[PDB]
Parts: sequence; C-alpha cells; structure tokens
Amino acid sequence: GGMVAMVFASGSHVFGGIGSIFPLFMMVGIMMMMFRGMGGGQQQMSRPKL
Amino acid sequence: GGMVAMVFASGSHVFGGIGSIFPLFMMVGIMMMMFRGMGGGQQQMSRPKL
Amino acid sequence: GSGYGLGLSTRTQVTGYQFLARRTAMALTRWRVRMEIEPGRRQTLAVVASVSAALVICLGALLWSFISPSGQLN
Amino acid sequence: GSGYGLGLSTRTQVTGYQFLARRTAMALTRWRVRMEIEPGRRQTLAVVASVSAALVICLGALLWSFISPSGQLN
Repeated sequence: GGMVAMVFASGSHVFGGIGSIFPLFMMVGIMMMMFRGMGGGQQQMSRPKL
Repeated sequence: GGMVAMVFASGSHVFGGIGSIFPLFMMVGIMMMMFRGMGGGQQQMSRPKL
Repeated sequence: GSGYGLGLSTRTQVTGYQFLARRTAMALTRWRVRMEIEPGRRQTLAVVASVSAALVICLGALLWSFISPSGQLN
Repeated sequence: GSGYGLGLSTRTQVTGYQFLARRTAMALTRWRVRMEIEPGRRQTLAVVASVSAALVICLGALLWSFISPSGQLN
C-alpha cells in the first residue's frame, strides 16, 4: 500500500486501467501464500469441547 | 491480453473502472480451470527420494 | 456380416483401433513389437508442435498490424 | 579426535545444539531442569518484537517524508 501511495504524491498517476492490473493481481498472490501457510487441520480440539 | 491491448491502440480506451472488472473476474476463471486438474492424488516418486 | 458396414461406435473403440494401428505400423519399419518406447508418437507430435508455433507467430503478426498500421507517416 | 575441527553439518544438528544450549542455560539460573514451561524462548521473543516495532514506526516516518515534504515553501 505504501509503495503504491508514494507514486500518487509524485503526481504520475500511472495507475488506473493498464497500470492497476499489476498491483490488483499482485495482491491476490500474497493472500494465496498465507492460505497454503495455514495448511492441515481436522484434529478437532476446542475450548467448548473440553 | 492481446484482445485487451488491441482496443487501446484503437483509442476507444473503454477500460478502467467499471469496464476493467470483467477481464479481472474473467482472468480468475481461467486460472481456476487449470488448477482443478492438479489435485489428482497423494503419493510421491520425486527424483530426490528415488 | 458381423463387423461390416457403417454402424455406430463408441469412444473406447476409437483409441483401441489407433493402438493397433501404431503397433502394426512400427512392425513394418522395425520388424519387432517389443515397443519398449514408442517413438512414432513423438515423431508425430513434433510436427504438430512445428505447425502450432507457425500459427502462433502468424497470429502474433496480425496483432502487430492493429497496434501500428501503415498510414502513420511523418 | 572425533568431533573436533570444522567438519560438515546438517539442519537437524543445528536444532539439536540449540536444545542443549537452552537446557543448560536454564540450569545455571534455576538449578533445576524440569522445563515444564520454557521461559527463555518467550523472554527472547519479547525483545525481537520490541526491535521489530521500532523499525516499523521508523519506515512510517520515511513514508510521510515523500508524501508531505518540507521543501514545498513559498
């Protein structure tokens, strides 16, 4: 967010349409790794069960 | 990408905002169709293990 | 007759026939059916790859035409 | 003898040494080795968190430096 915001203060406003697709698509890639990061499960232990 | 790029050189520049949401959502569908073929099993025969 | 004519057929019958065709085809050139590896397939696919690359470049050139035509002088 | 010098090593050996290092470090200050809870880890992690937070605020200052500089006079 900072990397993008710093460009707007310069006035180049290169984003929008053609440019925005990169940060837009790039954002999904980061979320997709954390999902793989949380892998596994189904052990089924929890405070309400105990 | 070629279909999209071809419209800009013609000067219609219809993309950006409202319009760009289609190829954006569309791009996810193609990726989703390919990844579905990957989940075929749970076994390993990688070179390192052989 | 039993197999004569032009009746219906199924998908499993299509691959089955092509398997016998490859096996009997290499039999004419290599005189053996061991078929450890099947190079006929590869030699065929290689042609398919060549033509596809040609079509891709051909289409790549058409895309360039719309991006930069001849009337743009001076 | 064996074990001496700069030989090769593996990743399982790196954790093994850290396990013995913590257990002995605990024995010097608490004189017991039960280690039901391992407080050295947490106290260390608290420092790392401290250092990380300082750097995060620092970059925030760098971010504002480009957004609203002091050079915009007159």
